[PDB]
Amino acid sequence: AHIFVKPELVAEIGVKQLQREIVLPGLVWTNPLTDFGGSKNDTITVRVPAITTA
Amino acid sequence: AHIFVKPELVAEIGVKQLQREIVLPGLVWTNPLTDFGGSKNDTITVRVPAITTA
Repeated sequence: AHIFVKPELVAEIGVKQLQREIVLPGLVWTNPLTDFGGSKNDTITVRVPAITTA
Repeated sequence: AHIFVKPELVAEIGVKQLQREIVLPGLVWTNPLTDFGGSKNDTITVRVPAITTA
């Protein structure tokens, strides 16, 4: 019988271990505050503007 | 009365911790001997010449 020496080939075709989709980071108000250095206790105060009545 | 939300502002004005002036290094015999590497025990011997009596 004919006998041949062949390379066991390996391919990546797009089969990935199943892990959940990432949605929440895009849906949440992300990084409106950045200058967290140069702020006491890593805390940035957020000011909520005043409301007046007529 | 009215109340406002303001930041604490940290400023540099030129107030410094007072330190003395360095004067001693320029007044002391510095480096008449240099090749401490290349001598046993990091030591260079200095030879003081002989004095004779009559």
